[PDB]
Amino acid sequence: MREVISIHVGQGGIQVGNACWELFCLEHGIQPDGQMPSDKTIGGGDDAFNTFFSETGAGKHVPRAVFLDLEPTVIDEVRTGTYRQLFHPEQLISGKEDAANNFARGHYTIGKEIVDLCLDRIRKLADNCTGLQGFLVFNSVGGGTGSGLGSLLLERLSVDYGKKSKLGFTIYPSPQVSTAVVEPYNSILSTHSLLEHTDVAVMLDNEAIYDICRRNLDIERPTYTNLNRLIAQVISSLTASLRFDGALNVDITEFQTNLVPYPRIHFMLSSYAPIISAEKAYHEQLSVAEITNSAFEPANMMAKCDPRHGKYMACSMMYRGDVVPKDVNASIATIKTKRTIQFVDWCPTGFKVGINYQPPTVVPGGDLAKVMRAVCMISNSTAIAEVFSRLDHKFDLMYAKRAFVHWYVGEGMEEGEFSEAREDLAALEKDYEEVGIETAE
Amino acid sequence: MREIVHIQGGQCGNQIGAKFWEVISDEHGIDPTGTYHGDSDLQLERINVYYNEATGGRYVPRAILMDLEPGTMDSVRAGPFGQLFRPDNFVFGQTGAGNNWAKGHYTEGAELIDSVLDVVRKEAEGCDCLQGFQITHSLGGGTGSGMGTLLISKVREEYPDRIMETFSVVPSPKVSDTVVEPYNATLSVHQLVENADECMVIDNEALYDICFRTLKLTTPTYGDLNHLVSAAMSGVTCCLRFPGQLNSDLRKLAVNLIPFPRLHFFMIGFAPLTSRGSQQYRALTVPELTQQMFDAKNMMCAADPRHGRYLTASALFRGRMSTKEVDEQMLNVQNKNSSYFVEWIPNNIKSSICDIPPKGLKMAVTFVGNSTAIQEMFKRVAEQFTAMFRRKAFLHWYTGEGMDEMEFTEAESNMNDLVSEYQQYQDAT
Ligand SMILES: [Mg+2]
Repeated sequence: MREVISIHVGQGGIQVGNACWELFCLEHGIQPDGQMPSDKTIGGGDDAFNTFFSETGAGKHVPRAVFLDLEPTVIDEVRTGTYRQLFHPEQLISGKEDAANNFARGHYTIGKEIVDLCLDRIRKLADNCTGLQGFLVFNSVGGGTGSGLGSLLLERLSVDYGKKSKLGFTIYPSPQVSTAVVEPYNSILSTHSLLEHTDVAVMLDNEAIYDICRRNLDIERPTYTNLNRLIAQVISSLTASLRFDGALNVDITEFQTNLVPYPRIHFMLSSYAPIISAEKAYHEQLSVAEITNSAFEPANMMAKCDPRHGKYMACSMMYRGDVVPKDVNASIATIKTKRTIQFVDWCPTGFKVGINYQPPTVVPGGDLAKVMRAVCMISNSTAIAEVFSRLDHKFDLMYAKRAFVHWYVGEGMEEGEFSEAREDLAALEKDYEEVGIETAE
Repeated sequence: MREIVHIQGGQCGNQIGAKFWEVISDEHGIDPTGTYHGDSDLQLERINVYYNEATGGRYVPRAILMDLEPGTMDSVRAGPFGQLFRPDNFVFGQTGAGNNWAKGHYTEGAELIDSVLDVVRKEAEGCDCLQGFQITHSLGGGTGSGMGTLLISKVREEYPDRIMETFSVVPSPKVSDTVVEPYNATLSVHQLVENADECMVIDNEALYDICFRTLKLTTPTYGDLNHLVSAAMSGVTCCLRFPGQLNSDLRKLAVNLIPFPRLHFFMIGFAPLTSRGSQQYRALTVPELTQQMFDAKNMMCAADPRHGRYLTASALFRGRMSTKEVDEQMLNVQNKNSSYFVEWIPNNIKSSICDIPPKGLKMAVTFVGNSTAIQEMFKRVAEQFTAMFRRKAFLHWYTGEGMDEMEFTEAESNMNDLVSEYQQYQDAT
């Protein structure tokens, strides 16, 4: 009735996915094998797990998500891991020789190799599904298939269904921290082929995960376990409406042309809170106002792009748990109140409340403390264009020096893809350039 | 029999009517199961004009469910009194409007209207002398308005004699629960000014103000709020439901309320409203509740009588009293603040009484007066629509529905026309 499905790519990406399905399975508490601890009573009023966990004729409830990546080592760990009763073989599609972070390889070269298997799996699930709203696709501009092969993936999947929503979680090159140097190539080559195949998607950067887990989670020494846990929470709440009763169970498609008013600049930030320790869970109270005012801390901004340097457009503060329409509401007045913040005035307010009544659940072994209320500030501003500009200037020079270009030209891409894709970020620079212009008079 | 029906869409409104029928059940004291457990035939006398007996005495509503996604259908389907329903009416959607009103009006609007208007029509045959029906949604989106626009058009044509008393939620000036509100709203209100017979304004912030200040409550939700409003919307048919030494129906009301058909947006006042201690401060008199009646703080709408002028004013009284008081306070008040009483409408205040108040209280008051203060309401919402329509902000979600902008101009100079229209009537003597 209300389905979504997750797709996983790139090393960090399927790392995220593993964390996620660990999470949801924890949260509905269905045991890793595929059974719930106990029988399910027959009831109505709304869906349940049925969105994602797959009903069998018995205690076998597998996700509705798919793995695809050409670097097949790690995924085997899932193939080995505790959830080897959880998942399902045909759920698993991997490539042996990954891209080597040639975008053009797993996009072009090995792009040709596994696509059809992917699409068949997709047809099996969507055919298995009925009211699948949209598509959860995860990848990374690092684990190279996460850029290339995913690029073809949406490039064709969109042309397959279209009417489904594109739920885009991919990681963005951290501003000064990194993984490689061809990242310019991965990213921008992705981007010009990303945009028109993307509906909307958010940009998760890691350095924020570090700084904030270390200060706010009080973390001393983190890694992808903590990161994947954190994105696990954020996606855990970004879709609760289709999973749990909330006052305004807003929906993705609902989010689509309302958060991203124009068609073009359709990405965003997301600073979840309240992430604190057990020793800050106590020694604190964690007000709605604390999560709320705290929600707009630029230093809390969960992607390393200063909001205060941008002007907000929309903010879908979907809330978990014991939320009051009034209290949050006045907090939103407080958000109108913030002098430092500046909004796409031709969209004076574009707010859209989310009050889901389940407060958050915590993953044992985790660092986040337990609370009563969650916020997701999926918000869109002018600010985020800048780091892009860093990307196209860095890539600008490096590409000017023809660095690495032999690698890509060797695999079947043309140079005008490069300069033209730079025209692509040129245009989007005109977009964040223009939409931020205040309409005259 | 002047019986009527209910139809609800709306992100909230679907909940609203749930509370509403809930309340009426209380005033009819029939079990959740659907049989009567009360103490006077009077609850049974006029029971039909909202309810419907069933074979075996299943007593049922004349309600119509609107929704574009079954969750609400499950929700109220999970509702106490849920066994008091008919499974037939659970007419919902598989998609949701996403509140682009064109989506809920063309896309899904045209998609699911048919099954509704059919079964509703089967209810139309179920109605002997249908006084009307009650629609409910919100005027800012599509979860209700998406289709409810089509309802008002279709049934309005299909039943050009029936009353269409329309309550839908108005976006408060301060808090924008969505930014596509000016557009859904304006596109709707173009329709509603043409097609709807009665309308009363549904703000949230007023209801907050009532709960927090005058209710002295800290914890606001919807459900209490729908209690506060279904109190009034439940009062409205009281005489029509029960005897009254001074009775007046919706026809007598609107015809006795509206000078010209474009003025069926009405504001609302209901009372008393206390917290528990208050009774041990104060007691109940007709003059007392009168002294609440003309309270801007009970003025549950974005319009200010303190700023605008009462084009009309009326009182809905349920209880047992002396009208010799009632009128006396009436005229007294019609003098006391004459200036906010429009001039050439002599005795612009008008009266009523129901022999029984609502349950639990001894006397009832209701005020659905109509000033023209709403002009700031339309002016605001039209203004925001104006700004982002300069920007075309989220036109792409919009034109993706395949409407034209010229429609936006139509509801635009339209709605401005209605505003200035209220200006001249307010500015005249
Ligand atoms: Mg790989």
